[PDB]
Amino acid sequence: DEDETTALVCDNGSGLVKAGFAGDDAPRAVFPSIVGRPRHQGVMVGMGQKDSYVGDEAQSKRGILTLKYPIEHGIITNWDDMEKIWHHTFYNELRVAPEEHPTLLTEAPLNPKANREKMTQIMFETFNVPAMYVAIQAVLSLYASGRTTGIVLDSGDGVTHNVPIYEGYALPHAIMRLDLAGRDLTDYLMKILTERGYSFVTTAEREIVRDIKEKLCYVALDFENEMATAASSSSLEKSYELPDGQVITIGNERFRCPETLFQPSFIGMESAGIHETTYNSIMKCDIDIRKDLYANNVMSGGTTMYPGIADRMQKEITALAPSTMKIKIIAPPERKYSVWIGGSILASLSTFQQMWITKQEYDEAGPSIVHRKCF
Amino acid sequence: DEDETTALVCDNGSGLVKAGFAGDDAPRAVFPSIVGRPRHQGVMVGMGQKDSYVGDEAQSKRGILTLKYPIEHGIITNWDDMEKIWHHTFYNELRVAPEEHPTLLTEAPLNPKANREKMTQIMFETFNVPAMYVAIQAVLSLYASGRTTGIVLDSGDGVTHNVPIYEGYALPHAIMRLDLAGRDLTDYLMKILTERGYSFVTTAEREIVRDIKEKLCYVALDFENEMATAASSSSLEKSYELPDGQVITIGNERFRCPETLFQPSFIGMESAGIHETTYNSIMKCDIDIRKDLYANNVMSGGTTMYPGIADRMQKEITALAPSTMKIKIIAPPERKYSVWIGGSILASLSTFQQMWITKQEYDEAGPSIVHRKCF
Amino acid sequence: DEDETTALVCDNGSGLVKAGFAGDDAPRAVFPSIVGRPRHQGVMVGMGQKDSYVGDEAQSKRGILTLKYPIEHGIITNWDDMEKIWHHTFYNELRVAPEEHPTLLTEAPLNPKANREKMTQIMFETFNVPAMYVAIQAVLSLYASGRTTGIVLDSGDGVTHNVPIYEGYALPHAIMRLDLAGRDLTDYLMKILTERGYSFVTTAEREIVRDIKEKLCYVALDFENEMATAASSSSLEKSYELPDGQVITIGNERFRCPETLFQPSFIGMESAGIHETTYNSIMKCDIDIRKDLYANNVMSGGTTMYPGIADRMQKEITALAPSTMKIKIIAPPERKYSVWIGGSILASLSTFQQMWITKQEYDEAGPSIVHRKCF
Ligand SMILES: Nc1ncnc2c1ncn2[C@@H]1O[C@H](COP(=O)(O)OP(=O)(O)O)[C@@H](O)[C@H]1O
Ligand SMILES: Nc1ncnc2c1ncn2[C@@H]1O[C@H](COP(=O)(O)OP(=O)(O)O)[C@@H](O)[C@H]1O
Ligand SMILES: Nc1ncnc2c1ncn2[C@@H]1O[C@H](COP(=O)(O)OP(=O)(O)O)[C@@H](O)[C@H]1O
Ligand SMILES: [Ca+2]
Ligand SMILES: [Ca+2]
Ligand SMILES: [Ca+2]
Repeated sequence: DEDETTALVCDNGSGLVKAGFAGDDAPRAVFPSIVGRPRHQGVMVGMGQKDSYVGDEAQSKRGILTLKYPIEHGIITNWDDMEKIWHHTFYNELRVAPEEHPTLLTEAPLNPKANREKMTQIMFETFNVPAMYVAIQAVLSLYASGRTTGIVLDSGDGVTHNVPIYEGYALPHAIMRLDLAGRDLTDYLMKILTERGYSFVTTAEREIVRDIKEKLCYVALDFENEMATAASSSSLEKSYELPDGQVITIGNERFRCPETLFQPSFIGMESAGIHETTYNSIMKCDIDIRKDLYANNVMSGGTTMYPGIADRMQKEITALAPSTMKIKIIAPPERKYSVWIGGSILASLSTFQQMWITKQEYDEAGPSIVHRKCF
Repeated sequence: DEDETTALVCDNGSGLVKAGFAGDDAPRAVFPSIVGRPRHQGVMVGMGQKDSYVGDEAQSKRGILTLKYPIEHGIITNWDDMEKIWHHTFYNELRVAPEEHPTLLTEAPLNPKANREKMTQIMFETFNVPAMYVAIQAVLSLYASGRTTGIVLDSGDGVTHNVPIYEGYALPHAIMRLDLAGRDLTDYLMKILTERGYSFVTTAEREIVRDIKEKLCYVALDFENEMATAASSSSLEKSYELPDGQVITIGNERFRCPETLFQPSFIGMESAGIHETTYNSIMKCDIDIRKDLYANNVMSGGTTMYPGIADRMQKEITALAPSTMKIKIIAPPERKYSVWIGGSILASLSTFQQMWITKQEYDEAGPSIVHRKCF
Repeated sequence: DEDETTALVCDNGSGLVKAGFAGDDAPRAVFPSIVGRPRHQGVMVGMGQKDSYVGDEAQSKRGILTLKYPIEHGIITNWDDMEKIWHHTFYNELRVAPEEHPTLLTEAPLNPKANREKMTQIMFETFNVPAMYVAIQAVLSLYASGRTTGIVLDSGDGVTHNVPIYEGYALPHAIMRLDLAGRDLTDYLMKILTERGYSFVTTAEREIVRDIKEKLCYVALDFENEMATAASSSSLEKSYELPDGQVITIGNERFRCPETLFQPSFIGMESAGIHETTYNSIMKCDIDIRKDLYANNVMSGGTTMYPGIADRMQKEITALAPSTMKIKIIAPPERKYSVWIGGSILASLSTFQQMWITKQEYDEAGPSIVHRKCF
């Protein structure tokens, strides 16, 4: 752009599309990745602007809408709403043409084989797009922290991934992938809320469950001890008067939903927490590579934001690991935009030009350019 | 007697007071759950009978009273109502004391936690009943249908709940509690009858709504087919009469009220159907578990008592039935009384007694011991 | 038993306990060597029979169960479920008392020093058992095929062992032992399945991965050539509609998991296939002993069952071996019960009574009887 080549850097996901230009710090154009349709039909003369209320416009005027949620855990329910989702990004906020610039996205790691080629086709075959890459989340983060080796657990909304990384990259014997992440701890709140009285069952009230959660829940440090502390009215109970009008006293539900990360006994599955799936990934490596993965455990995404979390793992993760060390969680101050900032560097560094899919390469290769260049 | 002490059995959520002994066949009190409170008073030299009335005189001598639903969405509204009813119906209608004979109550499946406690309080603290169970409705219909494996969809007037029992019970992921039942059809009927003739507002016509709801309304053959036929008011429309002097013809809105159980299309807000909640129970179980669940779909409760249901669950559940196993319903003939028959059977057993709550499994133990005998 | 002494013969393993009496052809009492516990909790009144659902009863009613898997690669995860495993075998199927007869197991070769004693103690110190041996797998097979010399590669479920045998027995310089066997092929399938979409992550679905795999996967004859043949829909793709409901089109995964035996590039190790570890064992011998090992390569276990396998090695194993010969794989028609049939002969031949551990010999020697008689 202007004197230089430049580009756009993007982290999508299940929850938030976070768009920017390139060489930026952190995001500029950010919206939730959903389309919303009029559910509350009667008729119209005056109408609240839209056909498809999108992202930001959508999450704002919730109460006419069935929010059609797309990328639930990396898998998109049906693709059709997505092309409208990205029709926001470029031309509405950024005012660029995707037909001009390079586009960095993220691989939401272990998104299926065909979704690589389906996404590149939206861009190269439908919307032109001059070059693109889609960078595999958790490892970007590492470098922006100033780490080489470590075990990175990176989870925003959709999927939970423990990634052992070193001076060289990881491979699909060791690394793991669970459902039970940041949006599951959003949705999981309502399965519990029943025992006080409330279930925000339906679609606008669903988005309120996300919203209530993120602002004032916390993680239990040791749940079992804090369960008697549920008799202490002051630490727990606090008043969410909904600005529409209903008071959710979120009491125990504040930490009982966040515990589910470490405790899957609660939902009903044999997953161990992210503490134990961290051992699971670190053990199935070579024998020598380990020492330094223990020296720095990188913790990132919209999952690792909640109050009381790094501390937790600093107890937990000693119990059934190797013993001989300085074990140390490295969560950055803002640790959620891990993906984004680590990607920003790659998009700015003109040394990245060894790697990416350029316009013509797609037509030369066919749709299986993406697994001709990458994997 | 024999195995048990011999309790009273009461299914009495939002809809009807069904009460009798353990050992009785069909229940002996059978009238609505309605709490009568006099509004049309004026002055009196002598007034007709009670303070709080139950469905005895409140269905007979309607329009002087307010005909209050004591329970809405499975949850008990206030403590004039059921506090009186669960001594009254045993004292007056049956003629034994609950101080003498123990009490089996219905739990409208998954009320709040302290409602287990408070329904126990009515027995233990208020009257001093020597033992009781506030028991989860679908579990009664289950053992009336005699088995281990069954996906039990029990729809009362109060709530609907989908319980997948296998060769072992449901873990806390598999189940579904559903805010769509016969009470929603009560509020729905007074909503819809407007466009045909009859706008309904108060508690008096809320009883007349029940009267139309349970016998002239039904679920259609298919919605689309009976709707396409619905220019034919001669074929479709027939009268109920308000038993007093007012003719009520309904025909299209025969089905377009309980058809809400299959399609949420009618409502306003998206309370999901018996169809979707069958899937959200059957699918949310283990991966090797559905074969004999699909072969044993138990359809029960007050609100499933129609035609358009055992037949239609053989039809519509085929949409997400994969190529191997097929749908096979278990609908009892009287499936409103399957709850009651199951209660009579269960309250005749020592296994159910030891599972329930004794009067001194409370004071000394700590009252949420109720919520820790059952759930 | 009856007129004679007789005994029970018994291959165990990682996957299947295969029990019989003695002088039998092949097995009688056969079950998978696992204990299952109720993971799907809820409550009970009706219950699906068991505390510990075991082996056969376990693998049948999967969906309530956490299957607690014991002997993963010869090493048992914790022993406690094992004594219930063998409390099937004798009394439940066979009817016999282990307190009466001789017992012939297998050494799962290179099962650790103490596991020899620990196993004999379960039987001699806990369960009496009048005589026992535990025969070292791969060499039993040889004789039942009517071979003396050959290189035997036996692997069933747990471990992979290349065993050079001659007119006299092998020793621990030459013989080798890998992990990467029949059950690792089983489990490996899910760490690939992700590309298409599926990952049967959890415990009942884990057992389904074993089950799917064995019935319709195949081995690639030369994988690299067959990778273009992945475009041919008919040879590959085939419909596993799960009898619970979910279609696994196992396409490429059919052969890409079986290739891992020859190709460890695909998990992520250095291990050359069982082709090359065959050279590895055959080279580190004396100089003369070789000629005849090449004349008959014996190939056995639950590993060597899969369609296209002996043929494979008949290409492969010429490339980096000695050149001057009639090289020849001898896989028997049924080649999996190698261990069992070769053991059956030894149990029947009363000339075996120069070798075993008899009841009293244990108490005379202490727990180290097993290394006082054997190794
Ligand atoms: N201030 C905040 N504190 C905690 N969580 C937050 C905050 N703001 C947003 N979130 C959470 O971040 C999540 C969205 O993560 P997302 O960035 O979409 O991850 P991804 O892009 O990788 O899918 C949601 O669960 C949301 O509630
Ligand atoms: N033949 C029938 N078909 C459908 N509904 C019926 C029929 N007979 C009675 N009902 C209705 O069944 C409901 C009673 O169910 P009930 O078990 O009392 O509710 P709850 O489960 O809340 O206790 C009422 O709405 C009643 O009018
Ligand atoms: N018909 C079959 N064809 C192929 N493999 C089979 C068949 N039946 C069972 N298996 C496989 O045999 C293996 C079990 O081997 P096992 O007999 O337990 O060896 P071991 O006793 O020495 O541990 C499993 O991988 C299972 O899938
Ligand atoms: Ca992201
Ligand atoms: Ca009821
Ligand atoms: Ca074996």
